[PDB]
Amino acid sequence: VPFVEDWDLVQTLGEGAYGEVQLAVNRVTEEAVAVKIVDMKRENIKKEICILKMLNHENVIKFYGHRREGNIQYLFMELASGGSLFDRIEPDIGMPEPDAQRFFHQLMAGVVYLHGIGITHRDIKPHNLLLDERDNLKIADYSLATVFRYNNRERLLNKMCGTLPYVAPELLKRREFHAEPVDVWSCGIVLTAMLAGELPWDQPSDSCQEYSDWKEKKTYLNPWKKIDSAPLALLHKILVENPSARITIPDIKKDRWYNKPLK
Ligand SMILES: CNc1nc(Nc2cn(C(C)(C)C#N)nc2C)ncc1C(F)(F)F
Ligand SMILES: [Cl-]
Ligand SMILES: [Cl-]
Repeated sequence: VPFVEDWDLVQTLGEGAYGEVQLAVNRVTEEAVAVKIVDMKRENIKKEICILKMLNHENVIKFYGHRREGNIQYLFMELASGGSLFDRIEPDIGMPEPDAQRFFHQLMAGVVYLHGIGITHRDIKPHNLLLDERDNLKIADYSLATVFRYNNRERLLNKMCGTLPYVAPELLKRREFHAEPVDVWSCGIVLTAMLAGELPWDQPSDSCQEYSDWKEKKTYLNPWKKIDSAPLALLHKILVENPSARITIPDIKKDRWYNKPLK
């Protein structure tokens, strides 16, 4: 069992490009945390750490601190012992609408927070939405995150990143684009996944027939026919091709389904 000072690395929680995340248990105190390990031999991590140190909100993963030990960086974060939203989505089914609604509220709270400190996540998807012991959602993984507002001045993005089934269509079609509507779009694909247990398209290019079908309002197809009319009216306002016409988070919060009592 590997270790870092007082911590035993006791279980793999993920292993992408950026090394691994380990469940770390302090041998003295028995405190459990998550540790991201990056082998710097294999600028970006300077940025990630700077962003992580800004984050203070109940629906965003907390940063405890980092240790360099040669080429290895250790990033200590809050453990979400519930695991991911990904694992609460039953393929082809989704989850009960009240659970989807609660998670969507928490995801909006997290995203409003990040946007309000001028940070865009840029890869919102169920893999990056983690659950604490009380099933409170946490936005995780700030490795693609970036500043879109500084000194109250917005900067457009030009870098293409994210995950194709979650990316907004402007990110495939425009030289430059606003950060906020991209994160809103991916929230709408997450909501679709939660209510239908299915992603609607490989990517929103109109070389993609499922995306054309949606633009032509063919909601008698999957995944849309699994979704009640109320949450579907919200998805009609989120999954809008023109990012200037797309609903903003203030207006999501006035949506009928958003405010519908459910249990
Ligand atoms: C993957 N990163 C993180 N993971 C957790 N918790 C957690 C993830 N899993 C999955 C299902 C992915 C597995 N294996 N299971 C648990 C208990 N907490 C925090 C992080 C963090 F901070 F590094 F994002
Ligand atoms: Cl699947
Ligand atoms: Cl899914």
